[PDB]
Amino acid sequence: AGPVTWVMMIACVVVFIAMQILGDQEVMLWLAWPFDPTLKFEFWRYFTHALMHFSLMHILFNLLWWWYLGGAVEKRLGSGKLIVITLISALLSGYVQQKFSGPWFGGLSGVVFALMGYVWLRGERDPQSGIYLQRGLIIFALIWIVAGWFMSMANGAHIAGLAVGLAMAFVDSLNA
Amino acid sequence: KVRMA
Ligand SMILES: [Cl-]
Repeated sequence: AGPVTWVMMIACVVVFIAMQILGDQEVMLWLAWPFDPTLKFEFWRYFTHALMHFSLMHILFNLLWWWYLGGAVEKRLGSGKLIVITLISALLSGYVQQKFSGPWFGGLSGVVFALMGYVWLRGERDPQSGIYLQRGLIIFALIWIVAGWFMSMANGAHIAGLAVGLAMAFVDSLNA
Repeated sequence: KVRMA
């Protein structure tokens, strides 16, 4: 597993430790997507929402997927590739989740759905990349997404993440 | 509420 895989897992854990010491809301006020236009130049906020989790089990479940799928991208395609998927999906999954239902959300699962979509489509159109997603796991992923349509899931983060990963894998598959 | 991504 590479530097970007590990750095992100450490970050999410450090931030979650702060959320236990200080309480959820205190961290949310400083890390959530800007709830007020005046705050709009607090640039960290467009990415920082990805680092917050509200359960130990929601953070165990996300770092697992992230280490599996993120580690695969870093190993096969490099650190720079994983940084870009991370940054774009975090920004765009946040943007869409905000419009669906406002700024009070968090979790890496937007980034995870982009990794699910990227690894799958890249492995299908471009097998020589040496990444792929089992059809079994694309099972999981699809049940998980539709289940949020009906636990208060950030539904716009999930679809926007997924879409982002598909588009990037599509573009990268042309080019490969 | 808060939503979970
Ligand atoms: Cl939502």
